[PDB]
This record gives sequence, structure tokens and C-alpha cells, in this order.
Amino acid sequence: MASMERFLSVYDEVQAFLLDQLQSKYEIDPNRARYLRIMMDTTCLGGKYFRGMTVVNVAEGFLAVTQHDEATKERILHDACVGGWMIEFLQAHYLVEDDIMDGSVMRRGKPCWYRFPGVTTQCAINDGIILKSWTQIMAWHYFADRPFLKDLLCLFQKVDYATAVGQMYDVTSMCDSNKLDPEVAQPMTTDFAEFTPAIYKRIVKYKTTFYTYLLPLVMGLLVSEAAASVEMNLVERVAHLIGEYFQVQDDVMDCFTPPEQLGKVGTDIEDAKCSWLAVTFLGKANAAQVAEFKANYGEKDPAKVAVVKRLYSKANLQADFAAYEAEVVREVESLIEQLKVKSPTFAESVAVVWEKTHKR
Amino acid sequence: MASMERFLSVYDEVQAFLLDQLQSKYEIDPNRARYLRIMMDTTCLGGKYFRGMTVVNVAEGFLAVTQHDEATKERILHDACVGGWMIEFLQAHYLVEDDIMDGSVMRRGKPCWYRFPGVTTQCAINDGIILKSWTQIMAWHYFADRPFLKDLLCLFQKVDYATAVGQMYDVTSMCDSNKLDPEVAQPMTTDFAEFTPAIYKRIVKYKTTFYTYLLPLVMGLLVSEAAASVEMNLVERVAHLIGEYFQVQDDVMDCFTPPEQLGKVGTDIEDAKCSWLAVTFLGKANAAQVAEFKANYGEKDPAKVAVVKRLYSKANLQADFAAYEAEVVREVESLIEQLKVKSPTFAESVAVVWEKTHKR
Ligand SMILES: C[C@H](O)CNC(=O)Nc1ccccc1
Ligand SMILES: C[C@H](O)CNC(=O)Nc1ccccc1
Ligand SMILES: [Zn+2]
Ligand SMILES: [Zn+2]
Ligand SMILES: [Zn+2]
Ligand SMILES: [Zn+2]
Repeated sequence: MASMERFLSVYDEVQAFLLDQLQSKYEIDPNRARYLRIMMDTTCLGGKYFRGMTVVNVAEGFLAVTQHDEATKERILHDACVGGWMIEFLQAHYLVEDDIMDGSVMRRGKPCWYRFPGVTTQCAINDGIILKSWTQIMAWHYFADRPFLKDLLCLFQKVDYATAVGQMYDVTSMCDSNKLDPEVAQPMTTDFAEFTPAIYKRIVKYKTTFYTYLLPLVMGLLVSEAAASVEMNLVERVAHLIGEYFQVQDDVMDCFTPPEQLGKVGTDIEDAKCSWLAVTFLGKANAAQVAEFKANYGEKDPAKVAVVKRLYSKANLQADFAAYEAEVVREVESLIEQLKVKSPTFAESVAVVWEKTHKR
Repeated sequence: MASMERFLSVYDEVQAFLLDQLQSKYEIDPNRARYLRIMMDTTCLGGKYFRGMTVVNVAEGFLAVTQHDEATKERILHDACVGGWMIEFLQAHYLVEDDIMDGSVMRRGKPCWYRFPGVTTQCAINDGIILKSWTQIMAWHYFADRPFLKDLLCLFQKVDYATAVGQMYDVTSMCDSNKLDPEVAQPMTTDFAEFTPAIYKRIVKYKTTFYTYLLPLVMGLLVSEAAASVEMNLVERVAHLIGEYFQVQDDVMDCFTPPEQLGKVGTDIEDAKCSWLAVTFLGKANAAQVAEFKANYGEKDPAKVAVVKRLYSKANLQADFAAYEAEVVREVESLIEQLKVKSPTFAESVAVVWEKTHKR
């Protein structure tokens, strides 16, 4: 059976499970069941399933080199699909809540969930809560007797926590740290002293890399009972490296990818985000360029946004991007080599993960 | 050592643990640590700790009748405090997110967290996320080797899910179920056909009783290794019964308790909530009273709100309240009796839980 169709079939199975349990155990009525169904579909479906499919792909790699009964191969592939949907639903949770936090308008060429007429923020915050709660219901039901349940829940928990801490880093990235104070309305930085590579790397490491790369790889190892085919510190380092590159790519696209293709009007400049473009620009700008950046960044005025995009264009950040990209290529290839010592198979799964990211 | 001081000491210990781990493992800076510290204190402290203290009280009851080494008594009381703070932090999560959802202004005589000048909704949604994530970090660290970890996490998970489903019931209680549709803006009911006792009871059962009464009682049983001193179906029934009564009390107070004493300007009438007052009123009203209710409910206009409160006053709902209260007294006393068959001690813990609720 082809992987994607297995994975989509499992979505249907998990959805039916969840909705049927709401009826039998939580006293739900048909209409609220239908609302939840629609919420689940709208918020969890229509992306590329990179995250969830990675769990499946890692598991398929191990199956090719490991002796098992056919029934066991099916059980492992089913568990990899359920685990992948746990990650897709965790992403859905964070995208619903982030879109509300950031006053976002669109996502994947459709309105953000909270903007749907019959949703509203009042419902949507809680819908996002339910999305993450479903990840736990899936795990407790499908992995009840599994030897990896403990480790999978502990890992998922750490990754969710890292992700929330990364959200905090992100939403506070345009403030001066010494001024953070619940009692005082937060001004935007005027110095931009905290727009540095290390501070950027902290934001992206926590906001995105743990859930997008670390969790899919380690979940495919867990459902395969293969965590001893790796050096976990290597897996962490390669996840964090690829994941950073993914985010840099997303930062450049927010500024330069046409909206119809982005699925999004990008507003990182207006929102004063600590983007790779802004940190790279401040790393090579002269005094007058720095001052012109400071006069225009973090403002909704389209003319000021056009001045920042011009400053980026004239600073030939494409060349810095190519240089960054070449260094990451170098480093990812090195880690892949190190991962072949313990597991050619796992190494190859990471190579595929890299190819997929590198070729967006 | 007195229970409350043990419990507050453990708060300090858990806070320090959590903040120190952010520093050592999550790369946090001192200023963001201070923001989180302040968030934790503001959102988790200053209530009566009924929930968390119930875990401690159930555990203390068992200790009085069970042989243990002193070191074991201390370990059980510490675990009961940590478990109680897991529930207090789960409540904090839901109160932060609910206040945002409901556009609330105050709570416990202070502004809602999101309204603090240096918070904002953008931060506060995520702060609420972190509050619940902390409950998992506490459990994984403090209960790592404990025989009850599995059962405590499974239970907590179910209770959190029930609570989110109850939030859905609550926020959608003034809509007609057959009209729920993400694509269509939701009108308020005009018939009030779904303002019934059974529909009310479903809202309150899920929104409040699982986290407020079921979880503190069952957590005190789990940390005591005492789940075989009870019939779980009795514990469920008594939790749901007392918890309903608690909420009816909160509904009457939203309408009739002066704001300075409530900690809150109550807005259930304007918000068109399915309250005990509204369902009781519609259960005894004549045709003209029903029509006058329909013209005035669910409207911000203070004159219309004054007309609903008058309709409630003239309908002598105090008498229905007394009758309800007498029935619950009857039923709670009956369940307490049944619980004495297996455990006088646990029975007495539930009696205390009832006394505390009955005497608010
Ligand atoms: C518009 C979105 O970016 C589309 N989704 C992706 O590009 N997802 C993705 C693809 C490859 C690697 C990692 C993640
Ligand atoms: C203003 C709030 O209602 C104060 N808190 C409580 O009354 N909490 C409480 C007390 C007894 C039983 C159950 C819960
Ligand atoms: Zn965001
Ligand atoms: Zn972006
Ligand atoms: Zn609410
Ligand atoms: Zn209320």
C-alpha cells in the first residue's frame, strides 16, 4: 500500500474514532459533532503532510532492513500513521492559536479558522485547545499497550513545551528584553541590538525545529523500536540545523514570494519580526542604511514597507542566502555521514528530509 | 506541618524548578524568566486553592489510617501537593483562555491577564498554553518513578479533554444546535428550546465538574495508592452532583452578588448564557413572562438586563433554589453513605468537600 493513501486512510479512521467517542462518552449531539468534524478537516488538512509523512518514511526505512511478520509490518505502519497525525494535529493547534495571536488573515489561501463566520475567536481558541487534546486521545487509545508509549508521550510533551517557549521568543522578539514587564505596555525596540544571529537562532530553534524536524524523526524511531540505531545528540543537531534552514527559507518567502503563491500576504516587516532578512541586513549595513531601516521597520504604512524591501534588495541578501545555504549543505552532509556509522537507513531518511527541504 | 503551608511551599519549589529548567535547558534569559514568573503568580495564585487542597486532604485522610514510614508519609504529602498544583495550573490555563474568549474584564478583583498592559492577547493565549504545558512538566519530573504515573496522566488527559468539550458546550449554549455551521454567522436562539435542565446539566458536567471535583478526588486516591478503597462509579456520581450544585451557585451569584464581592461585574444575561436562573425561570414562566424574557435576554442594554433581573425576582427563584438545594443535600448524603461501605475515610473527605461547597 502506498504511504500517502495509508496515511489518509488513517486520518479517516482516527476522525471516526474521535467523533464516535464524543457520542458514546461525552454526550455530544450530531450538530456539534459535525462542527468538530469540519474544524478538524479545515485545520488539519490541505498541507503537504511533511511532518506526519516523515514518521511514516522513517518507519518504512527500518521495515526494509528488519525481520518481522506481515502483521507486525502493518502494525508498525499504522502506528507511524497515528504518530504522524499526532504531529499534524499538534501543528494545527499551534497554527490556529498563532493565527489568532498574530491577527492573521489567511493561511493556505483560505481564511484563518477564527475568521470563518460561524467560528469567531471565542470558539476558535477552544477549538485549538481541542486539537491538541486529540493528540493525547489518539496516543492513549492506539498505543495503550505499546512499549514505546511512555517515551513517545514524554518526548511529545517536551516538544510541545519547547514550541510554546519558542512562540514566546517569537512574539517578544521586537521588544527590548530589559523592558519586558506585564505591568507596562511594550515599546518596539529602537536600537535593534537584539537582532543578532544567536538570538534569531534561539527563536527558530524552539518555535519550529522541535516540532517540524526533531519530533517526526524521533517518533519514526520510537514506533520502530529503533532508538538504539542512533546517537540522539546527532539527531538533535541535524534536526536543529535543517529546521533553521527551513525557517530562513520561510522568512525570505514572507518578503519576496507573491501572495497567491505564499497562500498569505506576508507582514513580517510591519510586525517587526526578527527575520533572517532583518538580522542579515543589519549585519552588513552601513550607518546610513541602519538609520533608514530604523525609520521604516515595524510600520503598517506601505510606503515604509516598500523602503525596507528596497533596502533588502540593494543589500544583495541573495548572496548572503547562497552563502548560508552552502554552509548548511556542508554541515547537513557531514551529520548524515556521521549518522551512517550507526544506521545507513536512518541516515538515508535524513537525506530525504534534507532533499525535501532543500528543494522547496 | 500544616497543609496549606506545605502546599504553598511546594508552589515555590515547583516554580523554582520550572524557571531553573527554562534557564538550563531552554536557553531562557533572565527577563523572560521574570515575565513567566510573574505570569505564573498572577494566574495561579490568589484563589482559595480548593482544588489543589482537596488532593492534599484526601491524602491526609488515608495517611491517618495506613501504616507507613515517616519518609513515605512525606513523599505522599509532597506528591499530593504537586498533583494539587497540576490541577490549580490546569484551572489557570482555562481561566486565562476563557477570559480571552469571553472578553472578560476582571477576575478576583484584578484585570484579566490578557488586559495587563505588557501582556496583550497575543502573549496571553500563549501564556495560557504554557500554563497547561507546565502541568505535564511537573508530572514527568516529580512522578517519574511512581507507580501511579500512567494512571495519573491518563486521568488528567481525560479530564482536560472533558473540560474543553464543556467549554464548547458553554460557548454554543445560546445558539440553536441545528444552525451550528462554521460557514454561517451564528444567530442567538429566539425560541430558547434548548434552555432545558438536561442541556444545562450537560454543559456544567463537562465544563466544570470533571476538573473541579472529579480530578482532585481521584488524584488524592492515586497518589495514595487507594483507588481500591472506592467504587469509581460512586466517585463519579458524587463529583458530578456536587459540581453541578457549585455551578448553580455560581450562576445565581453572577446575577445577584454585588460586583465588589463577586470579584467580577456579572454579564451572563447580556451574554445570553444558559444559566440555572434562565432555565428555572423558563420552566415556570407563563406565556407573557416567556415573551418578556425573549424581548430582553442577551442584550447589552442595561434597561433590558434590569427587566430580566426583575423577571427573575418576581418568579421567586429563591424557592426553586431551596428546593434544588434540598434535593442535592439528600442525594449527596446518600452517596456519602454508599462510599462508607468501602471507605469511611474517603467518605469523610467527600463530606468535607460537600461542607465546603455548601457553605460558600
Ligand atoms: C506553503 C508551505 O510552506 C508549504 N509546505 C511546505 O513547504 N512544507 C514542507 C516541505 C518540505 C519540507 C518541510 C516542510
Ligand atoms: C469567588 C470564587 O468563587 C471563590 N472560590 C471558591 O468559592 N472556591 C470554592 C470553595 C469551596 C468549594 C468549591 C470552590
Ligand atoms: Zn506568530
Ligand atoms: Zn513566516
Ligand atoms: Zn466562558
Ligand atoms: Zn459564572
